[PDB]
Amino acid sequence: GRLDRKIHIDLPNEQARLDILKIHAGPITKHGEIDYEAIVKLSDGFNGA
Amino acid sequence: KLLEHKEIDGRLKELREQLKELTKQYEKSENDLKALQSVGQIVGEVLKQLTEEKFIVKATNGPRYVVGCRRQLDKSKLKPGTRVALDMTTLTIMRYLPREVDPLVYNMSHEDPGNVSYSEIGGLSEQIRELREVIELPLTNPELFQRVGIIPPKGCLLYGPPGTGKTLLARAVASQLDCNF
Amino acid sequence: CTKIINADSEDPKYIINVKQFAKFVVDLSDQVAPTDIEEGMRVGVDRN
Amino acid sequence: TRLLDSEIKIMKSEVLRVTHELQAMKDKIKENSEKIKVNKTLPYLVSNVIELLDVDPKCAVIKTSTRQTYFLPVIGLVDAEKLKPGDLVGVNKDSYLILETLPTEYDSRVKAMEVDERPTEQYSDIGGLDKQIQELVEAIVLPMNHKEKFENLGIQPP
Ligand SMILES: Nc1ncnc2c1ncn2[C@@H]1O[C@H](COP(=O)(O)OP(=O)(O)OP(=O)(O)O)[C@@H](O)[C@H]1O
Ligand SMILES: [Mg+2]
Repeated sequence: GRLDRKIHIDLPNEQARLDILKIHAGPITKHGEIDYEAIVKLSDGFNGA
Repeated sequence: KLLEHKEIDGRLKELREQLKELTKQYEKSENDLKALQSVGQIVGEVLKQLTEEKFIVKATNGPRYVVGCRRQLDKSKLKPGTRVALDMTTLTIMRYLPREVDPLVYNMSHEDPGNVSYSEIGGLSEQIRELREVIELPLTNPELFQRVGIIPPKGCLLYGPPGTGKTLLARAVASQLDCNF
Repeated sequence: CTKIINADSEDPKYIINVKQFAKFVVDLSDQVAPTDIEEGMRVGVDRN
Repeated sequence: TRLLDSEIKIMKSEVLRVTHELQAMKDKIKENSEKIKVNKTLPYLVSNVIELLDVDPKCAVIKTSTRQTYFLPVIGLVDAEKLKPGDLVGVNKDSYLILETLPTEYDSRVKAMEVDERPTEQYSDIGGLDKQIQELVEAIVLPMNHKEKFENLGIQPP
């Protein structure tokens, strides 16, 4: 009746982590070949920050 | 040939050019002297009227006064609770004013140079829909809930570990919606 | 006794704050030099 | 007809009259400026601007530092284009009109914590902290003097 809805924003998943990495690593002037799978596997319990 | 007046004509033209600025200066001086012949008025709130010519009004501070009103002013707009301006030497009703807006609320009303959209936030495509289900659809198409026979909720809160994207989502919602905020 | 809060250049135009009354814009007197008028310290002030 | 001296005389009289009028207007302007400067008694009253309300047949609503609310049918000697809700203004003590605009004020404690006398210690008198010094200098000093090395790559500083 005052705060009707409680919304939870938990830590990102592997797909969510890959999405955030693709969002933030885009604009940088990259070179060569990049492999996001190892980065996703290593980063556990991380945040967008 | 006929330039006997040409030198004097040029002198007159230069004098007129100077007189243009001299008249702008005279006008500026006139506005300056005219502006400095007015005084301010105290501000208060009306409570009720005793008779045709007597009201009782309360200033912003404590004291309450029994005062008169101007003759030409309309008396049909002076309902209790409105804001009025009174003379500082006789305390007579002179003018009614609209409701106040605080400078703090004015600053709070609009402060957002950010322009973040939904493309810069990812990984929580379900909670964003859950939130938008509350503040977007009912405010535009309100007959659906009336047809079903319920009332949409009012508020909600977001919680979780630090740095998961709460204030960012709030900024995106505020920056991508056409309504008072 | 009052407290100066700040100042401005090329003219004293000192901003004076008091505990109960309002704050004003003021200047010095004739016998006081502008050297020892550093901000944030208590000063004497007329009544009028 | 032939040439006539009447035009020269008329033009000379017009030039002289216009010059005399300009001189008289300048004298009147000087007198009015003297009167305006007479009304600028130095003790003002600092106050805060609440509203620049618009009315029809600009009017200000202000809050003096002595806890009084005032309504001004006219602004005064300051244009209304450079006023915002919350500005700090000096107001005439009796007529209660804006006379000038003042800079934003800050707390004395906040102002007193800014450095004045720079220290004299150099990097040469610290031993055994090379990695820490390098890691600190590349995150504070570097993004100030070499910003062009950052946006050329597309990376935000720490
Ligand atoms: N899903 C996401 N996609 C992209 N960036 C994200 C996401 N979640 C968080 N971020 C990053 O988080 C940063 C700041 O997060 P934010 O201010 O929303 O913190 P928070 O979750 O509200 O935490 P807190 O307020 O408790 O400190 C943003 O600059 C952004 O880069
Ligand atoms: Mg936050």
